[PDB]
Amino acid sequence: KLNIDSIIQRLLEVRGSKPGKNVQLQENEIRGLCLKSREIFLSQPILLELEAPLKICGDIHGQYYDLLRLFEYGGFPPESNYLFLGDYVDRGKQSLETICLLLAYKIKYPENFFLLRGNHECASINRIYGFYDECKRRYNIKLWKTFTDCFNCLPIAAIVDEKIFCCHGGLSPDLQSMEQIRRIMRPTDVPDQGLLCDLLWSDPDKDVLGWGENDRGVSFTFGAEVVAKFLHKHDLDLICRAHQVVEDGYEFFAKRQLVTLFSAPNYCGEFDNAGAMMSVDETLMCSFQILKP
Amino acid sequence: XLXAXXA
Ligand SMILES: [Mn+2]
Ligand SMILES: [Mn+2]
Repeated sequence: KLNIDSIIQRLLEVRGSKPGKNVQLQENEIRGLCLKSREIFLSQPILLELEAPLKICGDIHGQYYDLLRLFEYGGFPPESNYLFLGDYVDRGKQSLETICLLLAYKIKYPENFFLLRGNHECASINRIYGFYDECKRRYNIKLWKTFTDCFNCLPIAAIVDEKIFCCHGGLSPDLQSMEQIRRIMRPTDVPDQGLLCDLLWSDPDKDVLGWGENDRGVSFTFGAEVVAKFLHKHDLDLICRAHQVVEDGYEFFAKRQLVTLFSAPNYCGEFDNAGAMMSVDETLMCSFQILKP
Repeated sequence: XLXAXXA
C-alpha cells in the first residue's frame, strides 16, 4: 500500500539543499507512517533488549538538517544500527521531516533502527513547544492528533548487551526492577506522576546524593548514590540518557556511571552547544562523535 | 534558560 522507499528518497532528496527547505509529503503518507510504525512499536517489547554495534543519539528537536548530518557521519541506515533516545519534535523548525524520516527507517529496518519515547512525545508538551503549530501551519490539527496516537506506543527504555541502560530522562524512586517497566501497558499517555513520568523527565544532580526536587516542576533529581545502587542491583555498567542541553554534546555524571547525550547542535539557534552521538562497538567499547555548532 | 520545561 505505502511506498516506504519513495518516502525516504523524497526525505533524503534535500541532502545538500539550503537548510530549512521543506519536504511536503502528502498527509496520507504521514498517516501511513504513523499507523504502520505504531503496529511495529506494539509488536516489539516496551523494554528493548538490544545488541552492539549500535549508534545512540540524544535529542533532535526538529533540527532536520542536523539529523541528516548525524547520518552522514554515522552511516545512513542499514549501514549502522541506531537507538534514538527521544525528543524528535518541538523547538526546531522541521519536526515533521525529522519524525517522518525516523518513522520511515523504523518501518524499513525494524530490527536495526530503534526509537525511545522522550518527554516531547507527549501531547501536552508538544502542543506548547512547537509541534502542534508546525502541524497546523503545514497540514492540520487532525494529523497532530494522529502523531499523538503513534507517540503513545513508543518504547520507554533499552538495555544494550546486558550492560548499558538507556532511557530519555532517568531514574525513579519507584523503580525496583526491570519487570516493573515491562508491563507498563500501551497505548499510554502520561496521565500521572510515577515511574513512566520519571523515566521521561528526571535529571541527575551533583548537589543531591539521594533524591531531590526537580526545577522543571515535575519528577525528581537523583544523585550519584542512586545511580550506583541501581547499576549494581541490575548488574549494569552505564546509564545512557538524554533530555538535557550540554555544551560538549555529551557530559558525564555520577563518577562516569551516567552519560547525557544531546544530538542537536546550536539548540534553538541560541545556545552554542555541540551535538554528540555515542558509538558502542562490537566489543562494548564506547566512542563519541561530535557534531559542531 | 529558553523556558525550565528546557539553557
Ligand atoms: Mn527531554
Ligand atoms: Mn529535549
